[PDB]
Amino acid sequence: RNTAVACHWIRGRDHSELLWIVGDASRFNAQGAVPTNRTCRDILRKEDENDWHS
Amino acid sequence: RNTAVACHWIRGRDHSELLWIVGDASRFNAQGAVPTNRTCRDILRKEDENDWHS
Amino acid sequence: SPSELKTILHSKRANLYYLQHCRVLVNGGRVEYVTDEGRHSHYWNIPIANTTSLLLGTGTSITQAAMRELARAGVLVGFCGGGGTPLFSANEVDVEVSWLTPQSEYRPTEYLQRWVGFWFDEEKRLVAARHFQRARLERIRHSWLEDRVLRDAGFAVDATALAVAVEDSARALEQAPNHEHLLTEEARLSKRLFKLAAQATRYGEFVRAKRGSGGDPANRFLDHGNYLAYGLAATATWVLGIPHGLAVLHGKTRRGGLVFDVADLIKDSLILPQAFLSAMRGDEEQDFRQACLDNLSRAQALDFMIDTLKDVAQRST
Amino acid sequence: ILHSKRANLYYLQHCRVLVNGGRVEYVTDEGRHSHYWNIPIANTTSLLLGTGTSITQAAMRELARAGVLVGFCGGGGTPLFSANEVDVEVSWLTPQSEYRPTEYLQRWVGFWFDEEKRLVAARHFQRARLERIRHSWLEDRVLRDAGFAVDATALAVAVEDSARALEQAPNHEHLLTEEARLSKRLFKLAAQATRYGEFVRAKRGSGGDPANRFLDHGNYLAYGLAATATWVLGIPHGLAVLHGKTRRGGLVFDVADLIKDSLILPQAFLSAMRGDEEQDFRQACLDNLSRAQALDFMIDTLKDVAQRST
DNA sequence: GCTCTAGCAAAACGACTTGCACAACGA
DNA sequence: GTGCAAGTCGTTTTGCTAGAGCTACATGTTCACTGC
DNA sequence: GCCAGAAACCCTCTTTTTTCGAGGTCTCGTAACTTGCTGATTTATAAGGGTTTTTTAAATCGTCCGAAAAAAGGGTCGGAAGCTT
Repeated sequence: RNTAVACHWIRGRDHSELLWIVGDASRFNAQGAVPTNRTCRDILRKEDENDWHS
Repeated sequence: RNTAVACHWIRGRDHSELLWIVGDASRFNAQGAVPTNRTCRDILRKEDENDWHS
Repeated sequence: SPSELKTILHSKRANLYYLQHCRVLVNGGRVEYVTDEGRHSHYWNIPIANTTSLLLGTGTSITQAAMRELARAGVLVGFCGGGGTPLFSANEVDVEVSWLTPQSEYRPTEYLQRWVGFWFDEEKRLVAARHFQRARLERIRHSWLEDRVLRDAGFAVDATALAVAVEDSARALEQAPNHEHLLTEEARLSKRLFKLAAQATRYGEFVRAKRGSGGDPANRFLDHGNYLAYGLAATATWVLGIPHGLAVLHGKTRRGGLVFDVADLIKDSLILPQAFLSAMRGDEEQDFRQACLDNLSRAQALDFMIDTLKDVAQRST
Repeated sequence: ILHSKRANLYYLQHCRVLVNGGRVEYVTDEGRHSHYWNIPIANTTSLLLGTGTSITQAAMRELARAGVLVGFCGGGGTPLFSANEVDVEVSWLTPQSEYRPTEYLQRWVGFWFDEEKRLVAARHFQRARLERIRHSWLEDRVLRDAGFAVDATALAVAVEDSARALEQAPNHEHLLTEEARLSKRLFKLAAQATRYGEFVRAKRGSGGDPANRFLDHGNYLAYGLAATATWVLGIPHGLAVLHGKTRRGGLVFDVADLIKDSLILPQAFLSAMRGDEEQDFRQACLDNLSRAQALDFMIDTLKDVAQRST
């Protein structure tokens, strides 16, 4: 459950892509990037504004 | 003095190259690899044998 | 496991290591080599899966467990002299490299049977030698005259002179009645190649030194490159199961001659240009080795070597 | 430590091999008193680095000067990992490297392509194998004391009959099958003697019961020992006599055959019944191989067949 | 002798807490 | 309110030290069918 | 017969859930106290000057720690020198 390995393929010239991930996919995003900082503080205060547009 | 950054170039299909290193070059070998482990213990023991071939 | 490790086809592994002043050991299930660095001892990784062979130089030692792993992965280990000199040499004896071939990884049984089928009749051997040389000539032409990389790097060569030299030698090869004449042609071919290479590279006058005793950069690089060629040849002949001993051309002044016979395929088609090229740049032995291995990878030297051995065995039926 | 008196072959363990003062020296827990100091260094000697050992490039130089073959093998010396290739003695090679070229490859190839002679060699192999069964199961009572008490008259009758069959039949194809039938009967006899109950020989390691696993380990060690024998003789592994011409590593299996049923099989059943550890089994096997002079026998056999084939 | 395993301690590392400045200097 | 920086402090990673074991698990053949 | 999906089995991490342990805390039971009897024998004591042992501070020594200083290294800018044009 702790395994998190990402494999990137350089297609040559200007392009590269993500082939596969082994283990916890949540440690990477779709393009294979990794978050740089993590917090449990309540950033992104969704509670403040609501969708009742009318 | 702690800074150590290595920059690799993929000049094409199935070949890669080392462009430059910024900072402490001792953190890499010539090809830009990085040691897996290091210890101050004397593992090589070069003391034991000598070059007096006669 | 012994399987699931020899999956990279040997003709496509992309490393070949030269090590000095280090101990090759096993650590945490991995095969590593350690170097003294003053502050600490540094462990360096060795990817046995993506490795053709190891060459170990001066002040170098290896441990049994590492041999177990390397043998499993089918990697050759060779003990050699320091950076371009024979491991052993005295009077008129030379032992360039001492090879440790794996013995627990059984190898195909056909190429060996063909080879040993024809190896015991001098005429059939001579035909094999002819095939080796014709392949060498072919590689020389293709590489020197049809490679954009070498040209762009600054290896501008006289096409006409090279062509006539190739044609002249090839005809002489056909005329070759026996081994001694063949070797003399080899010698004449070789230096004419040196002459062409040098003055095409602005190096000026040059001469090939004897038994790794050269002083100028060109000779030192050539001597060092020979070992890289030896390494690739040794693995090429092993992966087909052919014992090193069964030579065809250089056998009667060398132990494990067949390695040298194979190495000639690549000695001159590559290496030789790169050596003079690096000398021009004022490069350093560390650089010359790096660039040389890059060329060997790009040209698929091992694949050409393997194909040629298959063909010549094949062709002897 | 002299692993084969016929080959001048030595096994080194728990020591470093290095060169100090221009002489190759062994750094060992016994210091000056280790028996390794009595190792003769000459073109007749051949080393087998064992478990827990390391060697310096300088040593490789001195050994090459003296012309001493080197090879790395696992515990006890059975699994041979890597070694120096040994030269071939013929009139057209002639380096002066002081390495004792060996002429057996030429003898081997001189007949390997002639099928009739190849068959004659196969017969010779099996004659040796059976006679080593009769010897270890009956003539020597060490196994009897250890607990491998088995009937003799049935075994003697079966072996006599198979020997009578060996001198007949036209081709390899029969010899293989005759051996297989003998194998089955030997398995049955061993199981009966051991009171192991019913036994079925699974292959490709699909078995789970102790007997099967111990048989696999024993065979693995036997193969390693045979590989050592061939390497000492320089014969490549592909020139099989009795296995198929397309079998990767056939020859070693041909050579390994002359001990499996003689020395491995009884020990596998004994240890399984005794409930031993795998490590105990391994140690017992190696002890049996040492007691029987197995490696020397397999060397003598290969030399005998070479000389006989002329 | 060589390597692996278990237990320890030091150091590195990243997130949290608090107090506070409130910036970015050719034409 | 947003972000910086100085100080804290819980993990987490590395290396050090004793101590103990000492592996590496089928291998009957020939040939027809299947991938790049 | 081919293909697909689902299900049974193996291993380890992460998180609650339970359990356990230390320990802390309170309250009442009770074996050994206290109070009361007599008379022969043993022990303590009122003052103060001269005299042993321990406490206490100061000094010294040693160790440890931290801070400062010095060294080392990464890098930039400008100037001078060498080479080429």
